[PDB]
Amino acid sequence: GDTIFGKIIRKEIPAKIIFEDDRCLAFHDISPQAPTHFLVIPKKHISQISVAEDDDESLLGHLMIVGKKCAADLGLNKGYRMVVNEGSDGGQSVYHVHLHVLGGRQMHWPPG
Amino acid sequence: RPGGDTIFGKIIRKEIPAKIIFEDDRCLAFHDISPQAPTHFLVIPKKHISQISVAEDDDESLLGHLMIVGKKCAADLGLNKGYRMVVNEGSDGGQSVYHVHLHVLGGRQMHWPPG
Ligand SMILES: O=c1[nH]c(=O)n([C@@H]2O[C@H](COP(=O)(O)O)[C@@H](O)[C@H]2O)cc1I
Repeated sequence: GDTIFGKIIRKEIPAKIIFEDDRCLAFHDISPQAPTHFLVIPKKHISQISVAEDDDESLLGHLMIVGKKCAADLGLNKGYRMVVNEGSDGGQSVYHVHLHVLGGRQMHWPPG
Repeated sequence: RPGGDTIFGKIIRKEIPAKIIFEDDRCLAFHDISPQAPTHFLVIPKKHISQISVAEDDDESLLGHLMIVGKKCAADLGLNKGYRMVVNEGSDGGQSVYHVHLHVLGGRQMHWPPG
């Protein structure tokens, strides 16, 4: 879409890509908050989870299954945290839906 | 007792009381007993899955449904400034109940990093 994540999807700027298929992309976060911190994003430009449609359900779930598989591939056998931010209170940094996966350290509570 | 004997399995079968927000055939949303934000609820599948690391490929629609229900409930609860969704996986995630669930937190500014 019209965000930096759109540019990454279109391969116009670099990112360290972990996995790709026909409908999503996983890549390491440029500002990592844990020893392992990556994103899984849909190629479809959904700007934020609050405007996702019902028929996007399987796609959103796909982001989580891809996140699961990438986490295992990156050796996160002790677990991890998945995060989706919505809007200003959620601290959403880019208006393209993205699933964070963080691990490689103890995650704490509250989650921000 | 379909769904198992974790506290969440029991909540699904109405054996333990909870403050329910939304219910359909696939999931249940209820308020967290130890809220970490002014609004803090959980969305859980009625199907018992212990954690994300063992979810099946065909669980995709269900997992997405948790997020769609999470976002709909957030709107119904007036979280118009946004919110954060969280899944805690395993020990490093700090998981305490091994029945998959999505947290939805809002009503205050959430901070970075997310724990
Ligand atoms: O009866 C319960 N009701 C609850 O709402 N919870 C919450 O479920 C969460 C369990 O921790 P976890 O890290 O998400 O697995 C935590 O936020 C608890 O306060 C835990 C139990 I046990």
